[PDB]
Formats: sequence, C-alpha cells, structure tokens
Amino acid sequence: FLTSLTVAGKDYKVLNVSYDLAQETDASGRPSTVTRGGRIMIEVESTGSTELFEWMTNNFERKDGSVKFIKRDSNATLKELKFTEAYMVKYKENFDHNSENPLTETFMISARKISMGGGEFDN
Amino acid sequence: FLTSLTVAGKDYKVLNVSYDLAQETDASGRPSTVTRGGRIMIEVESTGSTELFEWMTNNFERKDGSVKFIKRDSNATLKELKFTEAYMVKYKENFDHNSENPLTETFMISARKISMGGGEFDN
Amino acid sequence: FLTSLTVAGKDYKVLNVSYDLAQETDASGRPSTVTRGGRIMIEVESTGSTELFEWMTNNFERKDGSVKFIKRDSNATLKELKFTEAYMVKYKENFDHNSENPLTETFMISARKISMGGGEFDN
Amino acid sequence: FLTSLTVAGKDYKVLNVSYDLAQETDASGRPSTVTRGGRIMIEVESTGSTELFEWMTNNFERKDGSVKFIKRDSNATLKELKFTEAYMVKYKENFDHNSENPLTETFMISARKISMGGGEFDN
Amino acid sequence: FLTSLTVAGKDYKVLNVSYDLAQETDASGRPSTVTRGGRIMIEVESTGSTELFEWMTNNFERKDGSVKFIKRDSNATLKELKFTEAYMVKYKENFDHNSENPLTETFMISARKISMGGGEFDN
Amino acid sequence: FLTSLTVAGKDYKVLNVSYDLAQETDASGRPSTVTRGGRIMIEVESTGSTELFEWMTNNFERKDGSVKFIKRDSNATLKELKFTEAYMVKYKENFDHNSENPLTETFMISARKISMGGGEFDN
Repeated sequence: FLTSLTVAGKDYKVLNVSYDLAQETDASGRPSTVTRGGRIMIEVESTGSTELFEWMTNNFERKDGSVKFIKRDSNATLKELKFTEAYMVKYKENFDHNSENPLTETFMISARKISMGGGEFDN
Repeated sequence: FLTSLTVAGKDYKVLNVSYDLAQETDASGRPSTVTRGGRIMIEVESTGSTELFEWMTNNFERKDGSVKFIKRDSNATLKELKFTEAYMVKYKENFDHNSENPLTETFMISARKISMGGGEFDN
Repeated sequence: FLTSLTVAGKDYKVLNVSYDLAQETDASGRPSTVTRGGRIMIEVESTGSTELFEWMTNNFERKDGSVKFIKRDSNATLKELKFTEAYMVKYKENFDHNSENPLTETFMISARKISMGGGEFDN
Repeated sequence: FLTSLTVAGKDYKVLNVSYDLAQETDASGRPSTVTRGGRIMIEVESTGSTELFEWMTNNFERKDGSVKFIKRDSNATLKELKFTEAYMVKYKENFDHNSENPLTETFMISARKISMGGGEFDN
Repeated sequence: FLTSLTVAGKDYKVLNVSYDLAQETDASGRPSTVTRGGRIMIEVESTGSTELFEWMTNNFERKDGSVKFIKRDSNATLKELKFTEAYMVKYKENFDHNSENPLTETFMISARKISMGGGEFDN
Repeated sequence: FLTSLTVAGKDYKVLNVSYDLAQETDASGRPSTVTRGGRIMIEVESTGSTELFEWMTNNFERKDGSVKFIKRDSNATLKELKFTEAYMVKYKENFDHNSENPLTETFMISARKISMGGGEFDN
C-alpha cells in the first residue's frame, strides 16, 4: 500500500498516518458520551521543501486537504480522507542517520471536520 | 489459526482480537467482587470499505456480531464469540509503511453482553 | 522443560506460569512483615474448549488444581504446584496472528492456599 | 542524507538532529494558542575537540549557527536551519563501547529565533 | 564467567545476580548521607528442589551464604560475596516456554551484613 | 574507540561512561539558571579486584581521577576527563550470564569539580 498527502496543491510522500476518535464510557459500557475527533498525525519525507515548517510558524492559518490511500499494485485511490479547516498544532523535523528515511517531518493538525466514505465528524 | 469478524453482514479479516474480564480483590484474595466485562479490542485490514469509520461517527448505534476463530488447517469454526448491543467507543485507522499489513483499523466496542460456549457475561 | 495445568479433570498445555510472594521491609531490611501469596498467573493454548471462560463468568466458584512441571526429556513430574480453593480474578483471551501460538488464554487465580514440596502458604 | 552543524567556524558531523514547535489546544481543536519553539537537540561525534563542553561550562554565552542538510548523493545543501542567540541548556558526553559511534555528544540549545526557507519563529 | 549460590549446604546454578548500595545527595553532590545496602537479587535454575520456596514460606528465618564468581576458564574463585543473617523478602518462580532456561526462580534477600575483599556494609 | 578509568593508581577497563550538565529554562528559553554538574556514571569489567566496592563502603572518602578516551587505532589519548574530590554515591555489581561481559560494576560518583580541555565546572 502507498499513500499521499495533498495540501496547497503540494503532494507529500507519507510514511505514517493515523487519526482516532473516542468517547468515554461510564462504569462498564455506559458511554459517557461526547466525542473527540479531528486530530490527524502524519510523517513525511522532508524533501527540500520548507512549506510545512512555515505553516507551523504561521499558526492560525487553517487549510483543507486530503490523505489518499492507493492500492499497492493499482493506481486507483482505494480511499481518501479529507479534512477541512485544520490548524497546525505540533511539528517536529527530525534527522536520524541511523536508518531508512533519515530526514522526516512529523506533525499533527486539528481539523474542524474530517470525512470519509460518507462518514462525517464535525466539531 | 485464522479468525474473522462479522458485523452487518460484512466480514473483516481480523489480525488481532482480545477481550478481558476482571474483578478486584481485597488484601490477598478477598475478591472485592463486582465485575467488568464486555469490552472487545479488534484490529482489521482496512480494505476499501469505510463502514467501521461510519459506525464510530454514528456513535449511539449499537450492533450485534460474532468473532469466529477457525482452526488453521480446517474450515470448521473452532470457537465463536458473540456480542450483542455493542457501542463503538474508540476507533483509530493507522497507516504504517514500515511493515506487513500497512493499513489497519484498530477499535474497541463495548457490548451489553458477550457469550461463548454456554458462558455468559451481561452488564 | 514442559508443564501442564490440571483443573476439573481437564488438562491444559501451559505456555507461561508464575507465582510470587512478598513481604515489605522497613528502612533497610527491617521486614515490615505480613505477607502476600497465593496469586498464580497462567497462559494457555485456547483449544476449542470454553471451560476457562465459564469459570470467569461463574465468579464465586472456587476450585482446586495443580501445576505440574515435567522434565523435558523425562516423563516424571519434577515438581508440582498445588492450589486449593482458588477464585477466578482476571481473564483475557487474546488472538495475535503475528506469531507462534496465536490463540492463547491468560488469566490469574487467587488461591486460599498453595503448597509445594512440603512448603505451605495459607491466607 | 548527511548533515552538519556549524558553530564558531567549527563544523561537527551530526548523527541526530531534531527541533519541534507546539501550541496547546482546548477541548478538541480549539487551539489554546501561545507557542513554544526554538529548542534544538543535536548528537555529535565527539572528536578530540572540547569546544562544546566549554560552551556548556560558559553558560550565559549565546551563539549563532546553522544546521545544513546535504542531499546524500549531491553536495548542494538541500536545506539549512539557522538559529540566532542560542544558549547552552543541557549537555551530555556519553561513551558506549557497545556499538557504532561509541563516543558522542548530545546537547540541547535554546535559540532566540530559528528560521528556514523564509519561515520564522522568534521568542 | 560462571557463578554459584551456596545456602544450607545447597549449591544453586545462578543465572543473574545483583547487589547495590546508595546514599542520597543534596543539591549537587552534597551527599545527604545515610546509606542503604544489603539487598541481593538472584535468579536460579529451579531444578527439582523446593528448598527456596520453603524459605519464603518460613519467613522470619535468617540464613548465611555466599555468592562465588568463578573465572570462566579456571576453577578458582575469582571473588566471593558473603552475606550473614539474610531474610527472604520476595520470591517468584516463573516458567516461560519461550526460551532458554525455562524454569527459573527469582528472589530477593535482605542481609544484615554483606562483605567482600575486606569491604563491609552492616545495617 | 577505547577508554580507561584511573583511580588510586588502579586502571579499569571502562565499558560505558557518561557525564551531563544542565540548567533549567523558564517558559521558552529563558534559562532559569543555576546549573548542575559533576555526576559521572561508569561501567567497569569487575575483574578479581574489590577496590570499587570498598570505596562505596567507605562512604565519605573522596578521591581524584581521570577518564581517558584513547583513539581506536592510536595510543595517544584523544581526550581525558579529570575529576577532583569525588564521593561514591551509588554502586551496583551485576552478573548476567546472558551475554558479553557478564560481570560488570556500575557506579556513580559526585565530583567537586570536573575539567576537560580548559573547560571547568566547579560546585
């Protein structure tokens, strides 16, 4: 499998992605209710581009974008995760000579809404 | 060994499952009593389907389903774990290019009751 | 080395066992005294049997049994740990496709007394 | 990929670098705002030079410098991170015979400002 | 290197040993003073013997003994650690089929005094 | 690379060394100031010597010494760390049959002053 990130017309080779949602439960089961969603964590090959660092610097800037998972063999876009109005919250560029893709960017954005396959979570 | 998850007539290849129950003890032994049960943790190959994400989005929706463990060599269903009226509590879709099954879904449901081989735990 | 668990006339291939006892010390040495013992942790190949799950469900049921360590080469029973009046306290059945014995049961019982080679600890 | 550190006209072979910025969020998203930036963590082959130890000793001394990431194959400077008025905050020289580059220096500096590709963070 | 434990005329093949002493410091250096010593941690191949379990059961019983480190090649006793009036404080017999020496005993004794090469620590 | 410890005219083959200094920062950067230094952690092949254990026993005894890092290929002393008036604070002799250098001594001394290449930190 192979995926990509798309922001501001710029595409980033994505090493790792994750996004999670959760509601608390009371006692056993007994969902407390209320839900948290919209935080997405990405790791990117840093390239020579500086654009992701500037977004972190910019702060209040909110953007839209999509995470597209492509089937390993086949070109066509098995699934795409779209986020709207996401703010840069944390950022870290790390170089490790020790292995593999030494220079990577790892950051977390907080989106107003994420959506996928007709599923929606808005804050 | 190989297992599967069955929900809403949809079958998911299951990488990891677990479900645990516990009662507290007082001093040594001296079970405090009261028991917790019904939480099940599953990890699934994500496919192109989006159905599990929507359930998390849906929130209050409760479902039934079964986890069926099939003997490695043989087709027939060594054991099946059935849950009734389970609510989506936590969900996380994670992509890791690093190894093996890169795209997986890891979630936890809280069932009103689980049952297996005549054994029962209801909340 | 190879060991087995014996409960209710049923024998379980045991992957891991442990049982520990401890008394607190005051300052350096200066045993506080009072002792804790009787908790035993076991991991079992799950088979198609459901019996251990039902015991956890049953709760208050106390049983007797023995853990028998057999010398690797030789049939004869190097040592046997016997417990009396043990209550099911925690239980977890876990499936991991990742390696080795994928389907295992891991549980902890709290015994009124354990004994071995003339040694005794009763609560 | 290969990088270097430049301080006081002295160049250090850099094994690991990292620098991170973060702002807190309130509830979900809801950035608390306020931001932290300017801390950089570096690991260096110790050589026979003692200069980095003296800076830690010196304490209040602030310096400028740059971290330059060079493309693996090619000489030219894919990206450079520049910091101004950075103070030595933590330092540790560690020798481990166990593997690889046994003698390394690991330290963290706190810069008044970092900048890269037109992006800026000042305190 | 190879070592052994000697208690009650019984010798135990020892896999791991450790014993540590410490005094607290105030601010930087500035030893707070007061010292802790005399606790020894050992891991033993369990054999068919039950003697170590009974000592834990016995509780208040204090014993003497020695830990003797023998040079790998040569018979003669490079160093020996002797303890006097040690009380059984913690004990755990653990079986792990996963590797190496599956059946081991891991316990900690609290000695009134340890001594080695003319060095002494008494409580 | 290879290093050695020198105390009381006795030389110890050193497996691991480390020494670190740090000052706290307020908010971002904003060094709180005040500094901690002088603690050195060493791991040594235990030999048949008992001298390091006695120093721990002795307690209040302060010593001087040096840690000398020798270039792997070449005899000459790439760098040497010298400490004056250091007190034995923690000590642990550990035997592990599992690998490599089974019998080692790991201890931490607190020096009044450390110095290296004209750099100085005194308490």
